[PDB]
Amino acid sequence: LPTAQEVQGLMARYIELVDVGDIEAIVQMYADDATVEDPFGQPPIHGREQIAAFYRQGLGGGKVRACLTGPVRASHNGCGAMPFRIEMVWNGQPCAVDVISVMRFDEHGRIQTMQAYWSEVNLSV
Repeated sequence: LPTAQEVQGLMARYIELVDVGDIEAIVQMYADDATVEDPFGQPPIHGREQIAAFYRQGLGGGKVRACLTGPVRASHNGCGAMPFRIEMVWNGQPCAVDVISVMRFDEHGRIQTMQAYWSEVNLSV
């Protein structure tokens, strides 16, 4: 498993990749048995193609930005949690969403699960 420090590095890297819209690099961070729940509360999606499709739909326009808004919290069992903000578009207007992502990494350093906590209470203009 990634150490606590390695989890911090991986999760920060994920945000960097989201910020530049590197779909294949994001997908390559995930395990082949990975799931994504985003927003948490919705059914998980499964596997690399579904995850690729999800990021294409979210980031495809190219004008999404993302940045950490606090330190990555990391455990000793390959998990971590991070606060960040996504900047995007709502029908021609700049909007932002505050998110916390919780990730578990597997013994090969790939993301096994991602859960993104947010709802409309975290969306702003």
